[PDB]
Amino acid sequence: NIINFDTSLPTSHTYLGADMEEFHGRTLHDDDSCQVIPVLPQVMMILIPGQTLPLQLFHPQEVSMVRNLIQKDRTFAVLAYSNVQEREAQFGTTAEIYAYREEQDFGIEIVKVKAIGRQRFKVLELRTQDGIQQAKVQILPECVLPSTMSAVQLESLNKCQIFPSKPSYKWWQKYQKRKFHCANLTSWPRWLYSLYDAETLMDRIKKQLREWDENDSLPSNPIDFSYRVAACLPIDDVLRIQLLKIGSAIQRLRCELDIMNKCTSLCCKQCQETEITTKNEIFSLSLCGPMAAYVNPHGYVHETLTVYKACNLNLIGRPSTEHSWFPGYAWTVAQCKICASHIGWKFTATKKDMSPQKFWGLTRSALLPTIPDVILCL
Amino acid sequence: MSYNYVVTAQKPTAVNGCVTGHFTSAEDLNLLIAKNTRLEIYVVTAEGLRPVKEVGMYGKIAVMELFRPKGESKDLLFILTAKYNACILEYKQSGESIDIITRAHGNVQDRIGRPSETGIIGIIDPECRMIGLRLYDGLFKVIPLDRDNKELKAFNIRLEELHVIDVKFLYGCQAPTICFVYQDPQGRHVKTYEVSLREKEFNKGPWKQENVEAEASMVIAVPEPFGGAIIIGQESITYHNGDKYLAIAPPIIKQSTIVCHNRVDPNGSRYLLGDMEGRLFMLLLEKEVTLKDLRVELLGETSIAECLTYLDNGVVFVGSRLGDSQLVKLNVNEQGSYVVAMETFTNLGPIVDMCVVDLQLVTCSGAFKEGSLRIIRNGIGIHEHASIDLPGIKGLWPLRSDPNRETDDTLVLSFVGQTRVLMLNGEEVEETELMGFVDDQQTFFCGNVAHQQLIQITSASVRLVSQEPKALVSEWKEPQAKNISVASCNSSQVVVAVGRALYYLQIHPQELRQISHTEMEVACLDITPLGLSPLCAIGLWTDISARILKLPSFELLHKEMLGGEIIPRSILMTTFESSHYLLCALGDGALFYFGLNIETGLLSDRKKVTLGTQPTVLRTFRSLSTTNVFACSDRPTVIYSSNHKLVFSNVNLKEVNYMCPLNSDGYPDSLALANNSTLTIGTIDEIQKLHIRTVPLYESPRKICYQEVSQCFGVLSSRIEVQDTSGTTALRPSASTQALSSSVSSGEEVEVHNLLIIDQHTFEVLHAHQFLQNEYALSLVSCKLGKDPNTYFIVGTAMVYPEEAEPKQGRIVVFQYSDGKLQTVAEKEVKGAVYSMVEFNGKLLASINSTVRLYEWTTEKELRTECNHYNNIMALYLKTKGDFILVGDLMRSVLLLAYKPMEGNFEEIARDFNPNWMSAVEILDDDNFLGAENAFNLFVCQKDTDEERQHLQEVGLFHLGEFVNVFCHGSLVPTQGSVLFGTVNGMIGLVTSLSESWYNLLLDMQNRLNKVIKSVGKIEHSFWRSFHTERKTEPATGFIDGDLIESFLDISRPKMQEVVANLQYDDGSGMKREATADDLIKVVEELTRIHWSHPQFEK
Ligand SMILES: Nc1cccc2c1CN([C@H]1CCC(=O)NC1=O)C2=O
Ligand code: NA
Ligand SMILES: [Zn+2]
Repeated sequence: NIINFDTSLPTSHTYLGADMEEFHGRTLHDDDSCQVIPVLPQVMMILIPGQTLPLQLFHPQEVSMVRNLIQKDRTFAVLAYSNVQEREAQFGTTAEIYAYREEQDFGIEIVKVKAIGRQRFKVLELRTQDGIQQAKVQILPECVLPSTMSAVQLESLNKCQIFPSKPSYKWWQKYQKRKFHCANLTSWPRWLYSLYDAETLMDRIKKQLREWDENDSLPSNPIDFSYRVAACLPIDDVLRIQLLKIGSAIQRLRCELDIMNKCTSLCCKQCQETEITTKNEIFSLSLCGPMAAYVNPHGYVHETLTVYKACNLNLIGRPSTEHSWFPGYAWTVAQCKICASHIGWKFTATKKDMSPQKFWGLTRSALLPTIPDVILCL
Repeated sequence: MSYNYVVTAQKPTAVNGCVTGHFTSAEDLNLLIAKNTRLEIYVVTAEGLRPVKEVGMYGKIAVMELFRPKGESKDLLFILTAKYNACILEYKQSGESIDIITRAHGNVQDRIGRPSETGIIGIIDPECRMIGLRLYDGLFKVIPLDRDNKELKAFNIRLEELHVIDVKFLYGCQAPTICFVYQDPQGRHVKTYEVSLREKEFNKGPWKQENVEAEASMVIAVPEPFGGAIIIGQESITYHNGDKYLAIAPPIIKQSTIVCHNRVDPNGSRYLLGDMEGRLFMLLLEKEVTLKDLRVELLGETSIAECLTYLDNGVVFVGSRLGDSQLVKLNVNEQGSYVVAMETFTNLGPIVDMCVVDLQLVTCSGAFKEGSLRIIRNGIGIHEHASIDLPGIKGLWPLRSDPNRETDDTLVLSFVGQTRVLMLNGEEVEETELMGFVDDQQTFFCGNVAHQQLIQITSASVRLVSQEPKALVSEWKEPQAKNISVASCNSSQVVVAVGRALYYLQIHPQELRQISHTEMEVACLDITPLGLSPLCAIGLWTDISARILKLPSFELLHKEMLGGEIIPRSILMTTFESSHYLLCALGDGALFYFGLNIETGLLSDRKKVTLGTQPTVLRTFRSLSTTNVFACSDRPTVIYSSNHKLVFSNVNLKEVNYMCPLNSDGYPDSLALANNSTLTIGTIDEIQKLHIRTVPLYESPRKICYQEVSQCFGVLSSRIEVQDTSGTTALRPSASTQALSSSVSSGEEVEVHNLLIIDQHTFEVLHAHQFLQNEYALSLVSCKLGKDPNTYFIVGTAMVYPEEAEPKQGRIVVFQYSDGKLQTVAEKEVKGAVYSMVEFNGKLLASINSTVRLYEWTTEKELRTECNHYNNIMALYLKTKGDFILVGDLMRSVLLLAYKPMEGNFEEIARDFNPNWMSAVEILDDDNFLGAENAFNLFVCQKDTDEERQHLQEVGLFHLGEFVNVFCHGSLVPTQGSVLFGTVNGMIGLVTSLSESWYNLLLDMQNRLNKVIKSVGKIEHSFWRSFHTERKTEPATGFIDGDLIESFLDISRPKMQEVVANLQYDDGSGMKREATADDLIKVVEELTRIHWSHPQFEK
């Protein structure tokens, strides 16, 4: 139970400061079109479309690049690095700035922005200029499919394709029997078509999202739902780059459901075999879900997963509320007891009436989803 | 390969629409039927239907409505295609010339728009002011029917109701008014809107009704005097008008979901209603104004009706998608109202699986009570008129016992050491005696000869008989009383063989005079004059050669050694289209046909054919003014000639040992046929056509495999059973409940799965094996495995429970069919669904959930896992060639694996993800893979650096216009290979490969033909064939439309020259030169011979 904690607070990024100027214009690039988009040099995160990305920029070349970007289409490219050291990436996502604020107190220029993932892309080439890179990219289309039955549908049964509203196990049995009746004209049964049906897959995923978030407010479009779920899954970079490569919402949903069912243990990535937390401890302290991107005082982005309980961690430092991503909580660095890797932080309530009194915020880059004793399945 | 030719072997047979009206003339009542891409036009007559015109369209017909604008003498036809091509058509006839003219056309797709859940709806108002189209949610498209609107320009009117189920224009309104059922958060409701012609907007309608039945789905607009609308749901039928409201919920419709209707009379007093299961009802509007009540009567059972149309005389056309279409008669005082079937129209669809027998196509067709096997073969049928039980016939001869009649009246039959005579008087056959003929010797030949005489050649002698006084007048015997071994005769000559020796006799008045004698084993003889024949065909035992001797000298003009140990059985000299030939059948079923000169006597060109495994007997017969040859064997064949080239057509009959033409008063221009037990009198069909045998199963066939060693088919089937109160019970008897023997593995509907064993000759259900409760049989193979000589039926299953989305259990069951029963030899539990299986180099390859597994069959008769490949996709489709394996999922993810014998595992070679619905896949060759994908397309991908080697390249895209369920390699009759496909609409097609040079010529030829072929609705061929989805369109590539190429043969000579004018013909040397019309005619005629021909629709 969350008591005396506004779950709308984490997504507002109040730690970034006073009110920011908002931008409502929307730039979308044509499918398969080639575009040249700037890359922010220190950004290392793998962005999902629809996902918010908070940033704090201190270098004058980053500051001038974002100032110039605001004047134009306000879009930059976020590369999904295969090798972060060699700065090589084959795919990425565009990010559109929707909020901006410039600080010049004491003569120190800082730019704070909030951007949102928009379109997926393949990297055609990477060229470095002022220090800012420009990526030549090819926009990857979102593959929208009709129902599996739309081609095989008998015209006499078209009039039966709208069912009475859902009030139930029996409702879903009736839904399958009616929606996939024309499976009898094909090589496959109705239960096989259900495994590729967007509504059915989203309902199966919603059962597991209820276990994470007890308090629906979820997208109805499978595209938006599949992206909202993708940004919540605490998976390693290899799995996430595979998930970003998926162009269909049906394949994206199938893949997310398979990970949710299989990967129930979260281990230290450096260690590989040290268990930190389990799927059962995941909860949503933010209305966006159990995991979201937050920016630290130095501009580094951490996708932080909130869990009720974590094990095998050691606590270094003294609790601090400075720049806390969860207002009302103090953070303390948590290291893996075996390898000393920084896994995240323990958050402790500063007021006795708050619930939970404590939780852990674990960084996605430090975790390894594990199938207790990972083939991405489309 | 990279260049493919696709052609229709069988046009779509399923009916998606049917309408009546006055289209061909104001005085004719027409029946118009839509069969996907085809439109059939019939004239309704007292007898039934008269086919007058059939056309193809470059589109899938989605809307088909007849209407009559003011000023028009007869109805016009509106068609909308699935690609939004709209058109108004007019039937034009001048004498025997029939053209469908396009009055107006245009594409009505909107740039943006969400295609509606209940599909395309096209309706026309009673006054013909507009066409109303519901294509997308939130919009109602109006096409004004003004004379000048030849481009079908339209405007959209916003519909606040985004979920419309059905809509109609009402009758008896002052302005065009729509009535529709819609669903929203508050339930399901009915509403009306008037169309303001001036404003081009909706105005408030005259009435509405909120909260109608939760399952209200059909709107029917009732004509004047009453007007209003009838709304049909799951349990109720309601009537509505401005104030009036009637509701009925009769028990007779409790088990029905009514999905089609048709109005019987112009005033709307009666409607026909069809449910999803074949029940046909009459809905009656009772008057007392005024409309007082509604009443429903159950008429009986028809095929599951997609559409219905009342014709006249109590006759209804039932258009079916799942079974045969029909003509039924509503007979519905003494009895209740009921229907009787009058006529059945073949529907092969849906074709869910198929297999090829020999080197016939056998499909799993229909669904539910319409489920069947269809056995398809091309050939010449015989209409049988009579049958006589007379076993052991060794020969047949027609005879005219009356010299003053030109017609046969006698059939002479030989038996081992015996001869019998049958007289014919109309259709009355009566055994008699023939004075002059002996009954105690086997006859080798008999018939009418010169000088009004008859001849009978037996083993003992040659007997000449007079016609008026029936008596023996002259008899020839061997000088040492030896037996005749071979016999040949014509009107005036007799050439008999006595072992190695030969004797030539001539027929004179009351005399048989021996002219020549020569020792040679002798096997066969022939003296057909091409009326005295100067040559003599002969067959020998020692040299195994066919020689053409001279007459009466017996000098060898030619000697053609056939080779081998099989002795020749039959020889014949015959002429086809003024060209002379010499046919020679051997003892193994081989036919060596050679050209012959009547003056020189030599073999011009030598060719060999295979006409069966049994020895062949040749017999001349006349069709029209020409001459044909009947070849008797296990596969009877009719040899004929088209363009001075021999053509060998199959006869649609089992073993025929002997035949003779028979031209009698009762059987004119007929034939007599004999097998080991029966004499049949029949008439040969004028031309070749597809012969289809239907094997009703009354349940759904799903998969089929042919097991040649067992002479049977294995068929996976399912039947629906219902939860009975005295606890499931079947709804009707079906193949799985009516088998000769049966075995088992151990009000809601349940599916019961079965393996049927069906006899390949009688089609009897020899055995039915029932699978476990909740067990779904998915895949089936018939094969031998490992070193085991037995052939098995192998079935892959899944355990299906409503509460579990993903299959976690299933098995592979190995069955053997021996004696009359099916025995379970072995089973293997798997932890998932066995979606597919293939026999793979003596091992069993299976796809279980997302894995591909290889099993070895051991001497202990068990399946043992060798290796397992985990894929990141469901291994739904499985095809193999050599050590290569093609894996596919429902979303067009394609994977190529190779089995590595030295590693005992699989290696992934290539892959491609391009999300789209994929319905079937096939391997064309080592590098090319063919698939069927949304919407109604075909694609070809090819395997081409590690990244480059693992990349499948798109090389072919084509909008087929059909939904493919099955591909199979097979020959039924630049080009190379043969891949057949079966579809939902019952269409059957062929894909074959072309070289790049042939592809370039035919592609160029398509572009040129498209400028001369008149397109119904003026749809461009390129637009029709463009790869299509709701969101995208791409030009077709790597595919030639064989149907378009063949149409070149039906255009005028000047248009053929125009098409070939800039074609560069390549005659195999690279030295290209201008193509002629005659060059392309022979190329296209050769292309037509690769598949079954299409029947002519009209007389
Ligand atoms: N002070 C400091 C210095 C370097 C890195 C980091 C910090 C604080 N921080 C996190 C700590 C957790 C939180 O809620 N907000 C943050 O910003 C870092 O990641
Ligand atoms: Na979207
Ligand atoms: Zn560790």
